[PDB]
Amino acid sequence: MRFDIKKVLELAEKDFETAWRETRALIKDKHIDNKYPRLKPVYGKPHPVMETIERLRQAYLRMGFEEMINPVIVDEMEIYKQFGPEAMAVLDRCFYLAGLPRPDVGLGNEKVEIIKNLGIDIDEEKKERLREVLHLYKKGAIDGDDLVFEIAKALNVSNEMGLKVLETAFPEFKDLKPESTTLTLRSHMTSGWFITLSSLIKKRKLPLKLFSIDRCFRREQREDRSHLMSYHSASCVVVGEDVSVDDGKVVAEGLLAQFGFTKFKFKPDEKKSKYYTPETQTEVYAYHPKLGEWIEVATFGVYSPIALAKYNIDVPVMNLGLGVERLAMIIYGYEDVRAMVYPQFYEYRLSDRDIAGMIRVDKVPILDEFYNFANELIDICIANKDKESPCSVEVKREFNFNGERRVIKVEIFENEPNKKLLGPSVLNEVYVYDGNIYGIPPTFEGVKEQYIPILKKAKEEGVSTNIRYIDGIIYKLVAKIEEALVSNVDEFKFRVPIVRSLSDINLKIDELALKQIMGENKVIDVRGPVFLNAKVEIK
Amino acid sequence: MRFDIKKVLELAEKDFETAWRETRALIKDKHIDNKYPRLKPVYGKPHPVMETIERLRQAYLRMGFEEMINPVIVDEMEIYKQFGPEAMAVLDRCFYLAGLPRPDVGLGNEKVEIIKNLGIDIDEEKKERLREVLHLYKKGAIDGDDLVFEIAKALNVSNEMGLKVLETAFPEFKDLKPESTTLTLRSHMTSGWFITLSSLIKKRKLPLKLFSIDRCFRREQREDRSHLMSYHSASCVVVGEDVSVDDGKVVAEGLLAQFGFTKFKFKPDEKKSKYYTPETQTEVYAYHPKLGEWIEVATFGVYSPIALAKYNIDVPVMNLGLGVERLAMIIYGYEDVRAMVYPQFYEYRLSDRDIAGMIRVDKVPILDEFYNFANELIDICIANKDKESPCSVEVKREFNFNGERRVIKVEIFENEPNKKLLGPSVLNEVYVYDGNIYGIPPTFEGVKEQYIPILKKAKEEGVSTNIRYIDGIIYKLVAKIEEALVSNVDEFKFRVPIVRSLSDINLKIDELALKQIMGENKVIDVRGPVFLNAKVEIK
Amino acid sequence: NHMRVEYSKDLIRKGISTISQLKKAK
Amino acid sequence: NHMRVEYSKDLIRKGISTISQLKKAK
Ligand SMILES: Nc1ncnc2c1ncn2[C@@H]1O[C@H](COP(=O)(O)OP(=O)(O)OP(=O)(O)O)[C@@H](O)[C@H]1O
Ligand SMILES: Nc1ncnc2c1ncn2[C@@H]1O[C@H](COP(=O)(O)OP(=O)(O)OP(=O)(O)O)[C@@H](O)[C@H]1O
Repeated sequence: MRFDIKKVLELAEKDFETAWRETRALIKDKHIDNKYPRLKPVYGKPHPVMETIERLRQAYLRMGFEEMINPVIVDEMEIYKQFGPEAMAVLDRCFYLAGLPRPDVGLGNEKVEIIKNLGIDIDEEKKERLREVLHLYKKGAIDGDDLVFEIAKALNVSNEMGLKVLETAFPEFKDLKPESTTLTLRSHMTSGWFITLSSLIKKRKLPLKLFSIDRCFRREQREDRSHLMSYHSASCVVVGEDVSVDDGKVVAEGLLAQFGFTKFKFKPDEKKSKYYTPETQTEVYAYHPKLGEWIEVATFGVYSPIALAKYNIDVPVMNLGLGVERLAMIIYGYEDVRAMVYPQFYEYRLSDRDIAGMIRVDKVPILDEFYNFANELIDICIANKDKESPCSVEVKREFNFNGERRVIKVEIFENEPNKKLLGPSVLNEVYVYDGNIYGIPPTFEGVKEQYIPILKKAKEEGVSTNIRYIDGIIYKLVAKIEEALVSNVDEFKFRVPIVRSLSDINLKIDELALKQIMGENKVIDVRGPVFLNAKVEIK
Repeated sequence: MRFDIKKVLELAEKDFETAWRETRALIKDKHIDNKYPRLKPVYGKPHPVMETIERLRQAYLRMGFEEMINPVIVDEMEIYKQFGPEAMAVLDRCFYLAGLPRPDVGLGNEKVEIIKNLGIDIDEEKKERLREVLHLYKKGAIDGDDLVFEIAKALNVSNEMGLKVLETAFPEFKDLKPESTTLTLRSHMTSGWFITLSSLIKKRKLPLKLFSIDRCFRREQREDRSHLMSYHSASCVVVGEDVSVDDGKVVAEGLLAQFGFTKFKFKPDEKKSKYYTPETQTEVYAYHPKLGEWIEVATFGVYSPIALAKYNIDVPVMNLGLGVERLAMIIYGYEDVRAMVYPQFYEYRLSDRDIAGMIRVDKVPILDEFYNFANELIDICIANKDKESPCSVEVKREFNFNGERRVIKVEIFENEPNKKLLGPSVLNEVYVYDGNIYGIPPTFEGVKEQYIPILKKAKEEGVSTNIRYIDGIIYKLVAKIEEALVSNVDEFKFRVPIVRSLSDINLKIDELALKQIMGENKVIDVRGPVFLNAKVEIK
Repeated sequence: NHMRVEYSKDLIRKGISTISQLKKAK
Repeated sequence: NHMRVEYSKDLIRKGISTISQLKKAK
């Protein structure tokens, strides 16, 4: 359990130094299962696009901007107001919203028969209750969520039978086709900004500095290295009598400065979109190092007095919109938005450490007694690994299991002469380097010489499992002692000659790590002569 | 063992609704150990003072202020520079810094003797090596950190014995007494601001808005509900040709506004500290609802041209300092800073939920087989709890343990007439309410009528363990079957007459929760007649 | 560890096997 | 759960007890 405070204090007062040294034994090492690097840290991991969104919220807030949420869904005529006649072309880029009608369907008599053939007992009453539920669904008074519930309730059947009725008796529901409206999703924040400002200016003291960082949707040819069907705009508007394009320049500098950028460039936007005053629509470029090229991070301009007029705004307004995903690409060094935004549809490679922590000890003794017995036994072997043969090393110990004592005589030996007790590889340690697994000896005596610079490099740069051959071997041995005791076996022999695989030293690897090791076509080279012979007797 | 995708898809494709209902069995319920509320959420918990510090950094950053770190340690003469002659009084509140000298000690034969008597073999060489280590320590070239190491290294002894030599041969080290200096800890940010500003003004374009939120130290008579020896100042300075107290007023308003405050008060500071221009030192008050009274959150003013002059600053400077702990007291509703700041030295009461999650099931079967057997058995009893006596309920089941079959006949009965199989309390459920534990029946027939409004209230407002008597009872029974098999026992009877304690239904409570249950003088009332007789035979 | 739990359950079951066959041996 | 782990270890040990004394019976 825990340790004796009194005994520790007394031992320490007799002689502090001995006590400090000796008292280390009161601190147990962890179960082999849970030693580093098999012990992994757990922490929450943010998404780059969303951390960039928060950092942008704060870059705007720290410039005095007031945070807003604008309408997402806007009528097409809003886009005609802002873009003018150009909207008959620009509206190609916007998603229209469409939706299913309600079905007008009735009950009886063929349907009544279907429902009866389902095993349902229907009154006239039940038939009317359901006739009403269907009416209400036609008239829009019941949600789709709720229709299985209401049917079930109507006929007094199970929920699932409600669904059964729905799909069996009324399959014409499947013939509903979505019909489009005049409503669209905003393709940039502006489509909302006008609506928000039109209502807001008259109520507020100018100048206004507003911002919103929120989703926008474009209907594009395809998705790109730098384009998605849905993106995030880090948009703002500055409203005031004296506003000009320079305000956009200053907002772009202030946003980018806070992210570390010292160099960006402005460049006229050939499009000259009509919601912007002529010759004010400006592109902002920042440098993407991994791509080598300059990338468009933002766009700004001053709204056209014509659009502003159509929204009852009589004062100039500067707009700036920065694409969150672009900035994020630069920040985190991604070269493909699709792979940055949705990394789940791509691959998750395991590092040397990841793999080193997926290498586990197979059989280990379950009982504390024998686990410690194992550790001690390991240290014993490591102490006599060089005994000159013929050798033997006995360990007799008594274990008490309630009433009965059993005495375990584990003996590990070497009959044949001119040998040593254990062999050149018993202390080999399993490393992982560059996707490879190597069981490496502490010194390269007798190692083939092409191999040595590789193993030296893995031993230097790679990640260790901190498991030696001897460790897994002995845990296997003592686990076999436990196994023996519950199996009514009094004697057995156990031997590890030349080690050829992970299995041979009682280790295994998580299948996910194997799949990669193979897939990347790398090696698991665990090998060595480890001639360990043991006999155990259980009296 | 996961579930069969192919079998599922096929079952679902035959008849979706049946399949949807039936496949619930493929979602295994959790081990009783890990069912809510014994399963607790785990998350990191911020400290109110530090969370308030961060929110304050952001309140300052969002006003355009530039964040700084100022010197913490300042010479007393700095305080005379700022406070003028008043510093001969004000310096009372400041901590002086002191430190103990290096000892001048030599070796020589009396000590050499001690070191030998310690068991250490000392050469002339070792003696000279240690003579140097002691020299270097006098001359300040060895850190205290490092001295036990160096001593050991000198004498070629263990680390711990380096320490032993240190404390045994040179105990005069203990006679070192601390000598004071002229250095003090800052008692407010101002003591740093001047220094910082003196260096910074010449290098920068005015106006400057700087802020720092960092520790300050005062020597108070004693610590208060609202005073600690060390506190955090959320200080700032506004530097510019046109600053006046009004800048302090807007900084105080802007800080407090962002925290939700719509209401604060200004009040002249009777002190008229001399580092502030006359009649500008202002106190800021905010309302502490729980205390009922108005509390001082901040202080501001304009530095005195005399103090500014002594720092080579020729332009007015407004300073404001808000005490973080005060603001935190208001925000989180604490009435005692010492208890808000250092809550570990106070008490941690366990909520009803806390205690309900510290009620554990004692014995539960280890083998999946018997665990499920147990659940099945529970449902069987709950199904036959009302069988009219004489009753009996057999459950014969055969279990396979590698080679051998064993057949377990669990029989649950009631020989005596005019009763039922189980009894009125068998489905009672354990609740926690207002620090109390109650085992409560689903209905209040036969309950003394004094009790009923209480138990009704606990059942409505309290927190349930979601364990019924029958649950713990049966887990105990089957656990005993397991014990039996391992113990070579083929028959036993098992009976639960009237329930009197938690133990009677195989439950126990965490020691920490009991300590409170007792300390707070509350009850653990679980009792009921649950007459369950069972016989178990193992063939 | 999920593997350990099952190993220990394995030890338990073979202990019961051995007990059963040691019974019907006698 | 640590309590469970110790219970299962208990089951294992008493299984070994029962085996040992079933041996010295025969
Ligand atoms: N599909 C998209 N994915 C991510 N960000 C976009 C997308 N479309 C536009 N943006 C962002 O919005 C801003 C304005 O888009 P704009 O159309 O002016 O330039 P573009 O990159 O040529 O786009 P488009 O392909 O629609 O012409 C850009 O700075 C970019 O940050
Ligand atoms: N000991 C302290 N603990 C916590 N906050 C303090 C402490 N001393 C001062 N403060 C904060 O610093 C500001 C200025 O302190 P000031 O000494 O002017 O007022 P006070 O509360 O009377 O302090 P004191 O009584 O220690 O002189 C206060 O608004 C308070 O927020």
